Amino acid sequence: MIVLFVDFDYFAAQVEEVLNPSLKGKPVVVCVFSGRFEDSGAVATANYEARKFGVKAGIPIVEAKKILPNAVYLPMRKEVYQQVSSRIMNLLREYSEKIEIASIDEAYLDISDKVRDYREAYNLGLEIKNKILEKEKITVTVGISKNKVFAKIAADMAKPNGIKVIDDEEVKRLIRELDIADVPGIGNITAEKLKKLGINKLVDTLSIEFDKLKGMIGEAKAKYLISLARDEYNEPIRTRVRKSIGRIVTMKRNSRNLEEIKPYLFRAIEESYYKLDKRIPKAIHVVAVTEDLDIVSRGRTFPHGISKETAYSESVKLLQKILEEDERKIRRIGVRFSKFI
DNA sequence: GGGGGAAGGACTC
DNA sequence: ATGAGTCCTTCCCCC
Ligand SMILES: [Ca+2]
Ligand SMILES: [Ca+2]
Ligand SMILES: [Ca+2]
Repeated sequence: MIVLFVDFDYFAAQVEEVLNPSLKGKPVVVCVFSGRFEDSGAVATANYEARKFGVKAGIPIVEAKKILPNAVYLPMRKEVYQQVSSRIMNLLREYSEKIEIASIDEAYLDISDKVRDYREAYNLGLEIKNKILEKEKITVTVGISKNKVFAKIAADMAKPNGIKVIDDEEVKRLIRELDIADVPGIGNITAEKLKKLGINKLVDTLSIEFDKLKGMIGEAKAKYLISLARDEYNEPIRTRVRKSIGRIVTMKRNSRNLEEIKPYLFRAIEESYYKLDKRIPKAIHVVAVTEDLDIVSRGRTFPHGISKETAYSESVKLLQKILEEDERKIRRIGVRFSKFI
């Protein structure tokens, strides 16, 4: 198999640049403002000028401003980047019927039956980068390898504006050399557990009693890493269909008071149903982030689809149930809908 | 034993 | 210390 993975460069910001070029070159920080106070919230994404100084996704906005007090700070415009994303995704479909849209800015393209070798693949990557640049003026990174995972690690290596190919021989190099912490799906919690077993590379998983491995990280993750390590990893490109839709907001102040949470919960439903857009959910979860940033939830599945009104009532029962079964305060409250008709 | 729903976890963009 | 969405584990009823 030959897989060509596409990953739009610092997407949200790059899109902000494209609508407003005068931003080119200046550090740009796109933010999600929470409402609690002046500048409360987090960084969603920053361009590379911004990134160069430690301003990256996930940190408080207030932090970023100490580091970069004269960078351009913009609020997230999800709906905009999404529309832009769609047109690009449409471009990529010109190059393969086998295409997995993994997220708003990630696509795996199975180009096995479209190129005869990697030389031809790299060329197609060049040709794709151009198509997008021509049509939308959005640069991207192309990663090419034998399975999805390495295709992405390729891109992780070549970004931004890059194109890299990890051949069958580099794969084995990486299976021995690459820090296992840089393996897609390995976060700190797991990375630690791995270090804790001496496991610092992919190869190491082949010389450790499976159960010792299973024991720590669990079956799926153990199998996943081992299969990667044995060069036997195959997950195929699949058209992806959303499995859930939801919305969680932050309350202006923390509470356990049912009627104070009520309105935040209701706006969340209103938005969720807007986004459902003619998809009929059978299941609903109310989801609260506790005052100490813990995440609690209560759900319910019906035998039938859920109307906005049933969503309203049931969500109160579910929020109520959350309250009944935890004595902590709520900080964010939201809802999530799944099991579509 | 293990299928299958609920709730928590961990990860990623 | 945002917001969104996914897959997996653990506990449990049940067959
Ligand atoms: Ca990415
Ligand atoms: Ca990206
Ligand atoms: Ca990692």
